[PDB]
Amino acid sequence: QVQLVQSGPEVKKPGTSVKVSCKAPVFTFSISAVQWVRQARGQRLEWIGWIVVGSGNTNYAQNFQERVTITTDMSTGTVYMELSGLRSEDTAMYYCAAPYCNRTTCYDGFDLWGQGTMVTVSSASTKGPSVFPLAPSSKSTSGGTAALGCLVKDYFPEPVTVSWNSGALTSGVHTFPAVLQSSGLYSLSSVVTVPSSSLGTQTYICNVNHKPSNTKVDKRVEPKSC
Amino acid sequence: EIVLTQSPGTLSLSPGERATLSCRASQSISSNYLAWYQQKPGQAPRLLIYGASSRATGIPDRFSGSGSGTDFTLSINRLEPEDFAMYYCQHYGGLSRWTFGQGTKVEIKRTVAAPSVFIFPPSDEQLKSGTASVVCLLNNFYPREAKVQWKVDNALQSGNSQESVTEQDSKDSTYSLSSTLTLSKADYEKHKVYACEVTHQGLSSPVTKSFNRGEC
Amino acid sequence: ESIVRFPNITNLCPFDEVFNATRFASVYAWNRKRISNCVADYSVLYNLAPFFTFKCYGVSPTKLNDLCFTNVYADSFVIRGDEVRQIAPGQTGNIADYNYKLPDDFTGCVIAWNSNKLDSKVSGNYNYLYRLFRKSNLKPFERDISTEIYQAGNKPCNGVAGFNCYFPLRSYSFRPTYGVGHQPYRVVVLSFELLHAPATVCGPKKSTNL
Ligand SMILES: *[C@@H]1O[C@H](CO)[C@@H](O[C@@H]2O[C@H](CO)[C@@H](O)[C@H](O)[C@H]2NC(C)=O)[C@H](O)[C@H]1NC(C)=O
Ligand SMILES: *[C@@H]1O[C@H](CO)[C@@H](O[C@@H]2O[C@H](CO)[C@@H](O)[C@H](O)[C@H]2NC(C)=O)[C@H](O)[C@H]1NC(C)=O
Repeated sequence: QVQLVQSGPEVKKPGTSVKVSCKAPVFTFSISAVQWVRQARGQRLEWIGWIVVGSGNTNYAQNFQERVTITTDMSTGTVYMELSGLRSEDTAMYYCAAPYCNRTTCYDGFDLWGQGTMVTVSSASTKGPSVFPLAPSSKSTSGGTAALGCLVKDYFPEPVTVSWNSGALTSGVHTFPAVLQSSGLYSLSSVVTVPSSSLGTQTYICNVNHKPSNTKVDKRVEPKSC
Repeated sequence: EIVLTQSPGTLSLSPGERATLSCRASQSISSNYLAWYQQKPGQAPRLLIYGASSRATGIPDRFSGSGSGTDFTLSINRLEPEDFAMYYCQHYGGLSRWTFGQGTKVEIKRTVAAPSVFIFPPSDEQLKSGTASVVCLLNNFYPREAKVQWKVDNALQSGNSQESVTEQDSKDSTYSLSSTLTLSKADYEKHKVYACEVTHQGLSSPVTKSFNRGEC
Repeated sequence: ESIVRFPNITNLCPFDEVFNATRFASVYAWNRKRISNCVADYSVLYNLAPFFTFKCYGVSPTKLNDLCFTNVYADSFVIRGDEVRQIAPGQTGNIADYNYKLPDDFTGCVIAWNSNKLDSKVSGNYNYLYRLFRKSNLKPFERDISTEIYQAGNKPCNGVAGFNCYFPLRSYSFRPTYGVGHQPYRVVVLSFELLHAPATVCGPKKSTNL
C-alpha cells in the first residue's frame, strides 16, 4: 500500500503540550477518518480517539479527554493531535492509523498507518553515552568460552548502535533492550562469547556510535589475567 | 463498560499446529465491529479480519476466527514465520469509544532451556568513577518466566535489580536476560560477598552464581 | 427624439422579496422561487451592498434588460466564504460536487454579496448546514433531503452512527471574528431558461414625454 508520512520524534519537558503531524502523501481525507494510538515498549496499543476527518466530530476515550485535542488541515490534508499536561509515563510510541477511503467506500477498519513517532517526557539533554568494559573471570574460562561484557549506561535518546570490532565481529553477539534505570536514564549491555584461547591473541573493541549526541566512543575489553 | 479480554496470549506452539484466540468481552456487541491485528515488534500491526471471517487482502483462509455477542475468537490453522507476532482484537462499534485488546504472544514451541548464569565483577574503570554494578547474565533460557534474585553478603535485595529480557535470538530461539546491581562505590567496599541466585522451570534447583571481590 | 412611450410599469417582478430576506435558506435546500408573469425588474441590482460580486454565464450583465426570456428559476443559499468561486458551471469542488452544481449550458448569471452582520453573530448561528457526501454525485438541478447515514463500508449501519457510517450535514461555523475568506457571503442565481411559452418575463422599458 501507500505509506503515510509522520513527523519526527522529539523530547520535551513534563507538563508541555505536543503537536504531532501525520499527513497522507496523496490521500486527502475528504470523507476519511483517522486517529492516534499509543504504545510503550511491549505494552498495549493504548487507544486515543477517532475523528471523522471530513466532519470534525471527536471522541476522546474519557481517559485523556481533558488533555487530548484533534483538528485537521484539509488544505494540505494533515491531521493533528495535541496532548497537553504531558507527564512522565506518556513517553511512548505514537501511531496514526487510518483506513483506506475510496471516496465511495472505506475498508472497515483502519489499515493505512503512520510511520511511528517517539515521544520522551523524561529528562535530560541527550546523555552522550559512557561505556565501560566487563572482562570475563579468568578462572571461569575453563569451559572453553569467555563472556566479555560491554556496558552502555545512562544514555539519551533512544537506543545507541553498539558493534563489536567495527561490525566485523557478529558471532555470539546479542544486544540487550531498553534498560531504563533511575531518573529515566537509558542503558544497555553487550557481551560476545569467544574462545578462551583467543582472549589475548585478538583485540576486542566496542564500537559505540551515538548519532543523536554525536558521541562515537571505543573501549577495548582486555581479560584480566588472575 | 467494555472490557474485552483476550486468550492466554503466551502461545508456545509448534509450526503448522492449530491455534485459537478468544476475545471474550464484558458486554454484548455486534459480530461485525471487531477486527484482529497482527504486529511484528518494531512496526505497527496489520489488518487481518474485516467482518466475521473476511480474510484480509493478501491474507489467505489461514485466519478464519469467528464469534458473536460476547464471545469472539481467532483461529490459526497452520504456522508460518510471519504468524509469530502480537495479535490484537479491537472494537469499533458506533460513535461509542473504541475498545482495544491487551495482546497475544504467538511464539514457537521449544525445549525447556536453562539460563546459563554468569556473574561479572564491576570493572576497575567503573570503580574509579565512584560507581559499581554487578551483572548477572542469563542466556538461552526458556520459557521466558524467570526470577532473578540478589543475595549480597547473604542479604536479600530486589529493589536495585534493573532487569530486561532479550527476545528469542534467531540462532537459538530462546531468551537472554541481564540483571544489574547498581550501587555506589561505598556499598562496593561495604559488602564482600555478591551473588545472583536464579530460579527457572528448566532449573529444578535454583542456581546461585557467586563471586568474590578478592578473586574477581 | 424618438417616441418610446409604453404602458405603465404593471406589476414589479418580486425579487427583493427574495433578496431582502429575513433569513435565507441553507444549501441543504433551495428557495427555488418561481417568479411568474411580470416585468423583469433586473435593472435594479446595483443597490444590494458594497462589493457585490457579480458575473454571468451567457447573458450581457448590463444589456440583460432588453433580452426578454421565457421564465425564471430563482433560488438562494448562503455559502462558506471562500467557496464563492465554487459556484460556476463545470468547476468541481466541495459544494459544487455534492451541494449544488450548475450545468455547463446554464445561460444565467450568478449574484453574490457579503452578508457578515446579518448572518454571522457573536453567539453563533449553527442553523445553516451543508452536505458531507452522497452515494453518488448529484445530477444538476436536483434537491436532496434524505438524512440517511452513509455506508462507507460493506455493511449497512441501518440507524447506528458508527465508524464509516456518517451523517450527511455539518453546520456553517460562523463567528464574526472569522476571516474574509471565511466570511459568509450571499450567493444567489437566476435561471434564464428557454421553453415553449410566450415569454411572460421581460424587462421594462422607459418612456418619453408629451
Ligand atoms: C470505489 O468504490 C468501489 C469500492 O471498491 C468500487 O466499485 C466496486 O467495483 C467492483 C467491481 O468488480 C464491484 O464488484 C463492487 O460492487 C463495487 N463496490 C461497491 C461498493 O458496490 C469503485 O470502483 C471505487 N472507485 C475508485 C475510484 O476507486
Ligand atoms: C434590499 O433592501 C435594501 C434596503 O431597503 C434596498 O435598498 C434600498 O432601495 C431603495 C430603492 O431601490 C432605495 O431608495 C434605498 O436608498 C435603498 N437603501 C439602501 C440602504 O440601500 C434594496 O433595494 C433591496 N435589494 C434588492 C436588490 O432588492
